[PDB]
Amino acid sequence: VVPNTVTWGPNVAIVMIICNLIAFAIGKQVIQIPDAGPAPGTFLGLGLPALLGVTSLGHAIGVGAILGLANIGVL
Amino acid sequence: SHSVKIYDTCIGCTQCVRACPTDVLEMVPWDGCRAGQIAASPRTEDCVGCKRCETACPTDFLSIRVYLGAETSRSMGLAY
Amino acid sequence: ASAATEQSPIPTSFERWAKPGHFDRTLARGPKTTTWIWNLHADAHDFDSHTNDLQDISRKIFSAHFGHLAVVFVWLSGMYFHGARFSNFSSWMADPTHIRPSAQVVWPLVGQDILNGDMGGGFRGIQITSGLFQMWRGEGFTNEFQLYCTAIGALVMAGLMIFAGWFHYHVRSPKLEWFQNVQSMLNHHLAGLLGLGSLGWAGHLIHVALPTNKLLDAGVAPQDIPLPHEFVLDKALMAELYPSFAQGIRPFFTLNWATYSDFLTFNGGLNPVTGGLWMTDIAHHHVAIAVLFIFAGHMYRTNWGIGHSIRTMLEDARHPKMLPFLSFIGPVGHRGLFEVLTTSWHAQLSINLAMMGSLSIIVAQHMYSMPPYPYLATDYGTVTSLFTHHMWIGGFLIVGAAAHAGIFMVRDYDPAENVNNVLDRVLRHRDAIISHLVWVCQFLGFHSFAMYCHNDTMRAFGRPQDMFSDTGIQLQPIFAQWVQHIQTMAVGSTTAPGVASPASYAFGGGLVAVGGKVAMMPISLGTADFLIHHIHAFTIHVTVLVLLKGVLFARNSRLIPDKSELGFRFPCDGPGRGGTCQVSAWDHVFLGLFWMYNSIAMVIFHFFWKMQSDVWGAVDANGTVSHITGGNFAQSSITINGWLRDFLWAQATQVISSYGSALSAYGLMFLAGHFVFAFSLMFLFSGRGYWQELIESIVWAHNKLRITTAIQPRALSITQGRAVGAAHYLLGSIVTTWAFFLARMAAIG
Amino acid sequence: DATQLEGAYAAAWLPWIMIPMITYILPFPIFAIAFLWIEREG
Amino acid sequence: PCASSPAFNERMQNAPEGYYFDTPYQSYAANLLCGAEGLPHQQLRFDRAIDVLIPFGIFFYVAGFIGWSGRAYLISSPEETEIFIDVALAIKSFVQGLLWPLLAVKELTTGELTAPVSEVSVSP
Amino acid sequence: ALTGSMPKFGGSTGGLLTAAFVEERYAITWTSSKEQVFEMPTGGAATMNEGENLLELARKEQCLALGAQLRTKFKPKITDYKIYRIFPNGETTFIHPADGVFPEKVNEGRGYSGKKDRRIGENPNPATIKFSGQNTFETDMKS
Amino acid sequence: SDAYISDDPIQPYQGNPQLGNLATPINSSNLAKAFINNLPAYRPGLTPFLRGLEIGMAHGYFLVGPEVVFGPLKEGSHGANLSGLITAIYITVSACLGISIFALATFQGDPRGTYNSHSRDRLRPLRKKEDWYQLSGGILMGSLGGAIFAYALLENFELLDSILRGAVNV
Ligand code: CLA
Ligand SMILES: CC1=C(/C=C/C(C)=C/C=C/C(C)=C/C=C/C=C(C)/C=C/C=C(C)/C=C/C2=C(C)CCCC2(C)C)C(C)(C)CCC1
Ligand SMILES: CC1=C(C/C=C(\C)CCC[C@H](C)CCC[C@H](C)CCCC(C)C)C(=O)c2ccccc2C1=O
Ligand code: SF4
Ligand code: SF4
Ligand code: SF4
Ligand SMILES: [Ca+2]
Ligand SMILES: [Cl-]
Repeated sequence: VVPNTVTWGPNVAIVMIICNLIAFAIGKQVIQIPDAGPAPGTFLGLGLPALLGVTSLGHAIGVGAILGLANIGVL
Repeated sequence: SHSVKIYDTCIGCTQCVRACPTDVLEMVPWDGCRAGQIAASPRTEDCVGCKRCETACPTDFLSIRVYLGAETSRSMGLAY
Repeated sequence: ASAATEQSPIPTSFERWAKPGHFDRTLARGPKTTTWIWNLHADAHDFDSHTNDLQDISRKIFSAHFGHLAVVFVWLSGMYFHGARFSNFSSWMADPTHIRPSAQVVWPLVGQDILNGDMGGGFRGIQITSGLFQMWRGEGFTNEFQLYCTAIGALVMAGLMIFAGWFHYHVRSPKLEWFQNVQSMLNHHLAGLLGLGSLGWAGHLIHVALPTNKLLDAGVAPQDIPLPHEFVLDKALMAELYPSFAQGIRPFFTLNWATYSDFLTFNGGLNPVTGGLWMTDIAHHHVAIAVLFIFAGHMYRTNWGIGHSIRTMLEDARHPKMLPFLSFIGPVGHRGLFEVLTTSWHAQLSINLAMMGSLSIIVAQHMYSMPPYPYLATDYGTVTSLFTHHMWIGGFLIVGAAAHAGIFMVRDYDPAENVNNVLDRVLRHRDAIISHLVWVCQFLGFHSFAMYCHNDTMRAFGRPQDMFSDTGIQLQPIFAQWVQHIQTMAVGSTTAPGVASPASYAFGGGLVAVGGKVAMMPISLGTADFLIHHIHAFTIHVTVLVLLKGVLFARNSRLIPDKSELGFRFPCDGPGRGGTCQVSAWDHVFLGLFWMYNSIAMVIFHFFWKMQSDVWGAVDANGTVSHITGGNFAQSSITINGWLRDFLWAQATQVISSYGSALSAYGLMFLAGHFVFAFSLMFLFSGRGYWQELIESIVWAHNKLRITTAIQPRALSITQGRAVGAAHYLLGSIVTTWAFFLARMAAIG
Repeated sequence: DATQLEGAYAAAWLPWIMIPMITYILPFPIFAIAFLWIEREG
Repeated sequence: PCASSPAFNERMQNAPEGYYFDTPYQSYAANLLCGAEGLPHQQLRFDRAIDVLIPFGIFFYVAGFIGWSGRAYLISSPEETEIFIDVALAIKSFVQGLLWPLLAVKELTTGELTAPVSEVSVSP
Repeated sequence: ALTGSMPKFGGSTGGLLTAAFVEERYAITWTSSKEQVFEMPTGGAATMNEGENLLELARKEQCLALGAQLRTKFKPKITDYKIYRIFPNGETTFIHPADGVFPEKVNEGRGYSGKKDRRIGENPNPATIKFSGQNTFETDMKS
Repeated sequence: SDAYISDDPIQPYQGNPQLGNLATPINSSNLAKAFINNLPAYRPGLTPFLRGLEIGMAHGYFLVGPEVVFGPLKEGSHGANLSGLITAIYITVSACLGISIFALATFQGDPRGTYNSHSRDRLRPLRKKEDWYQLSGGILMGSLGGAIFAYALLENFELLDSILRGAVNV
């Protein structure tokens, strides 16, 4: 009835990190990057706004991917 | 065509001529008022009948009257 | 100070109150005639005419918004106070199936306390149809003291809202650069107003409403229920109800969300006990849309580089960057539209009114079929009133959208600003738009209404095999029937395995009956439904024709090439060119008000008759449903005579036979609406010169008695006579339908 | 009883032909004659 | 009469009492004239002469009061006194408006209630 | 025969129709000091070229609406526009300004064409011109 | 600035921006023009009688069907086909009487509107009254024939059905 969904184990932290790094890989190709604010470009290219946006999209992708993989047995 | 008549109570203020959208009216010398001008309506074949000239007239009663007459394709304002 | 954007002048003076017309230069001249009195209220709020600076107008608009919010809070305070002092809310809380909601008692004056009807429980009052009781039950209210507290809070908010409007104009008013920050405004409204608002309401539901409603559905008496803060305070009491609250807020951060699947359900049906939607399913909805709206609020670049710029997105939507078949909008596209929408308040108001009216109509269509409050669907007067009210509000708002799209054209449109863009290119082929709208309105008018006339003629001939009936020439709406079948197949144990029930039982599924009466059941769509939906399409299209014609030809036409110089609200341009009466955009708003009436009246009539003959009824012990009018929509609503006999003549039995009863005020208002409708026709059919020439004789009779007045009495102007006729027609014709609906639903349930 | 139109009166075949002539046979010729009369030029 | 009317008692002895039928069905039935439907009919006879004078004659006083207050306020005026009702001149035209009955017959004979035919604008 | 570049415009549905070519067309010519956007009387926005412009319109009222826009919506004003009437045989006739000044001014030589030495309230009342053909303003006396 | 300075899909009609039309893909693409210009109303070179004949054949053919399916005689095959045939006949004779009286009223001296000698309408190429009378005669002939061809195919539908199922090869 409900889509499985596991708790949290090293397998869940891996998927949440591999999805946060894919977010960093694709978020280097944005425009108006390193937009000062705080730590203007002190996050390997990205500033603090861009790091927070990349990690927020990474968390979103991670929650979606983790719940999908937990639904279908793989996780 | 409509008939636009101008009467001797005209004071030559030009406001009827300025309000005409189709250029029916113009000013002609008169020496019948102290402005020295009176309106005239030669191109009354162009008159649509909007009566903007009558709205612009300050005299009581109006020194300009439009009498809507035989309708032509110009007085009906038809672009078709 | 915190953003360095205020320092507003306009000192709070009192002397500027005894000089009406101070806003307009000609209004502060000296009255002279009576037209000035009516001109005072014709452009009192039009801040665009008063001044010329956009920043001063924006400041005025902001403070007017605050004052409006204050007015709405006063109204909310009054409704909560009426539910806390002059209501049977506690009695209805005890028995919400046998007690009639009432929140208004009449003073014992001349014949007057007959309107106080017996509402069940010994309460003598007026049966309210606003749905306040059903709303308060769903929110979590159990006693009247909580309603009194909410009333006091709303009154305090109203005082606070009238201080924020005086402080943001007379003390520290914003600059124009603050108002033009559409990126920041969209970010905050999307994430902080909608997102955080629905998140806070989801918190309320999860901790107040879901507890109270669960105990209420279990059977607990309303004052045997704990107050909401105990539900918040101790987690043992709350874990008795839900076993997912024993793990606290831990499964959420460790992403074990199926732990929470007993108060965030995804059932998707109706509560059998109440009749309303599943409350857990509602809370899950608000959680999901909070996560969606907050995430949507991080879209527009504000001060940090990341984001979109709406100006860039607008300027890039153009050929050759479009889809190849959508490339007809040319190489400019939406280039000058960001400067249209950040400098014109009328353009924004037009869009927002169109969306607000459309969304009010969507609210009307989603709350009869998915009743979102407990014991809402079974109170048929409330369902009728809510649907009808929101349809009327939506139609009026949509007409105002066209009104302000026309005010933008005459005043705020600049040809040099927007050249060969989508706005210029629409004005540059509007004959094609309007002529195709004329043809589609004609096609729809023959293929909806003339089919009804065909049916009348065939039924009067005695040849019903030749009719457009379900027994004659069938016109089944196969596409909507197929959508209904897809909606009931989707929810199987498919394409939506998570949901158990159908999203509404209107599509299919089963029958929800509460207290004997039907809450919801499948709405079968036959030939009568095909015919009435094409009536709806036709009327909406002619309304669009009337309104769009005035918007598109507000600047100029082939008849009057300088119509923008004449204004937005002018009567005519004389009897020439054949007679140019009602050529303004305002006169098109005038003529579209009638067409919105004619469109929304048929929608509310379709709803009333179809729901009353094919949904609402009385389930017996076995399960047989005896509908209110008896399933006569499928055979009587296909002729005009059956609409006049089986709907208007038959269902107005309760409003004209109401004299001497407690519904007698409805009969009085039925007759009053007929009076005001007929009285409107004096202003609509007659013209101004007759009345001015009759006032001449009346002024002569006054001069003879030496009762002459300084303010010279003049007839109402041409557009004012039109506005008065339209207002009277709409008021009387809507009061009539209101009395008819409400007397009918308060007598046969 | 009445499966079709009848006439219980003298020359009852006359409605049968008179209603077509007056109502949908001769009218469009009359409309054409009147249209040609109102659209003829001087 | 309403007291002896045989049809007027079927609305007497079967009706809500309240305070709109109990202290109103009496004084009414004592001094009215009902027909055959049990309904008071307003008659115009010699007995009504001292009955219909209190609606007819006492309305004439208050109507003439309003019409003479609207006159005496408006002769002493000038397009701002109609917008902003001058309360002092309003009280001055109310005090004189009380005894307007006398003032009205003190205007017709003096010829200052009616205007001349050549001092009032007309039309063609 | 008429000099001027057509203004830069994408076309519209509000332009010339059959009656333009079977009854009459009008043309307006004007000189602009710069290339700039004006509003077409037919709907839309066109761009006038620097120098001499020539535009064909369907009505004289459209040509006069454009001319009123030229001399009021632009700084510096465009007051040198000329309006011509074009006939189906090609014949062009200079109509505005009829004289060569501008009707709003007063030129010595124009001549009376609507003047009736009366005072309106003294036309011959219609009981006397019944079966005559004249109607009450196309007369000569004063009663 | 941008008013006809960029090259867009929508052009002025015939390169003239002061004409009351636009060159859109529906009136100016090669597919739309290839279809419309080769319809009998517009096909180059045809005599008006042959234009009208083909227009009528196509028209009288489909005009039989609506009354065959939906008419008062639809409960029986023979009467339904006859009601459709006479409906097509009546609509044809009315439409051709209209074509004849249009030509009679329009072409009086130099006509007014699109049939004036100075007219530039490309969409109305029958400039003479002789074209209109030949068209009326052709539309009448073709439409009455196409109507009775549809009637004859519907009357013999039992035979045409047994033929197209090979039931005649026994
Ligand atoms: C019942 C009254 C009535 C009727 C029949 C109409 C009909 C029409 N209105 Mg209208 N209107 C009305 C009341 C009515 N209005 C009122 C009360 C107002 C007050 C504000 C308006 C204001 C209004 C506006 C502003 C507009 C219309 C428009 C239209 C036309 C819509 C197009 C269409 O439906 O094609 C179908 C035609 C009909 C439905 C008419 C009846 C046809 C019958 C059923 C068939 C007749 C059979 C056969 C031909 C008879 C031949 C017999 C022979 C002897 C002659 C249409 C002719 C709009 C328009 O022009 O659309 C393009 C337009 O913009 N109306
Ligand atoms: C647009 C289009 C379309 C449509 C089309 C259509 C519309 C159709 C049709 C059709 C039709 C509508 C056809 C028809 C036809 C016909 C015919 C084929 C005819 C005939 C005939 C005949 C053969 C006759 C004969 C005769 C005569 C003449 C004489 C004597 C008698 C007889 C009979 C012998 C589509 C989309 C699809 C695609 C393409 C394009
Ligand atoms: C009746 C009518 C009038 C006449 C209506 C008028 C003059 C308005 C009526 C309002 C009255 C005159 C109220 C004003 C009276 C004063 C305000 C005094 C009222 C007393 C209170 C202060 C108690 C028009 O002017 C008109 C114009 C165009 C189309 C149709 C019509 C039309 O039908
Ligand atoms: S009626 Fe109009 S067009 Fe005729 S002269 Fe007067 S203003 Fe000019
Ligand atoms: S507006 Fe009247 S007064 Fe002035 S010039 Fe024209 S006719 Fe004479
Ligand atoms: S009738 Fe009235 S609205 Fe029409 S043209 Fe004359 S004055 Fe204008
Ligand atoms: Ca039959
Ligand atoms: Cl019927």
